[PDB]
Amino acid sequence: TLGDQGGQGQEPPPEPRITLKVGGQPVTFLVDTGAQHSVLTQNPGPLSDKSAWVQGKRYRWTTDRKVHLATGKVTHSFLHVPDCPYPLLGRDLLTKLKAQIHFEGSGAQVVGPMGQPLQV
Amino acid sequence: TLGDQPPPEPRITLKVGGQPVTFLVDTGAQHSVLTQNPGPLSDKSAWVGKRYRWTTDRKVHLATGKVTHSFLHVPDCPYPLLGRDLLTKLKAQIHFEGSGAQVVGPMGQPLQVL
Ligand SMILES: [K+]
Repeated sequence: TLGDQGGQGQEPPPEPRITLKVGGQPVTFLVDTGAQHSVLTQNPGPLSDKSAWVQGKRYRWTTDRKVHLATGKVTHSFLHVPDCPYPLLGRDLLTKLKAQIHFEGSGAQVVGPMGQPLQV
Repeated sequence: TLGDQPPPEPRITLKVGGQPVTFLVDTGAQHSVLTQNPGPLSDKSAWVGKRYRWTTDRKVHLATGKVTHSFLHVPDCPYPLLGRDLLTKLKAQIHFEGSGAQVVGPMGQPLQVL
């Protein structure tokens, strides 16, 4: 379960972005193909004892979290990186979801492998 | 034109200014970046915690046609980045499979020619 995910309007991710429910709370992520691992920036719930080097310093992985998508749920663990401006959905989750990112001129859409809305 | 020229997936290799450049396709980047011998630089620049110069315009060769684009010259970046500016110009789509990804045009065709 996550704690407070509020205050994102102070540093909103740019598009492509997607809001998902993670551990019971809505989180708006930048969908970031440049990130190997997905990241929560605040109140991430309990942390495992495992950590990763982020190039740079070391941060802990969360335990498994439920990730609510428009039409299904997945389990995923995130790095807790407070020194990041916003939550990132990185390649680990993109590959797991077989997500597609579509650019439009007017911004970007993030959909599932069948074009389904992912965003809650 | 570029002078003498590894990113993780999603990677794409494009001819830019006459030279092949392998880019990370980076939705986290506002601006596209060249890191090495980027050819003539403009007098315009962007803050990124640092200020870097834009290149003058460069022909970018895609399977979908050619486009003109200026890149930020950022040597202190580990690899060239194809950022949201170009992805939007191209109406590109990035499709993930389990172990990788494909970068494709507005109608499903691969963008890379090489
Ligand atoms: K939020």
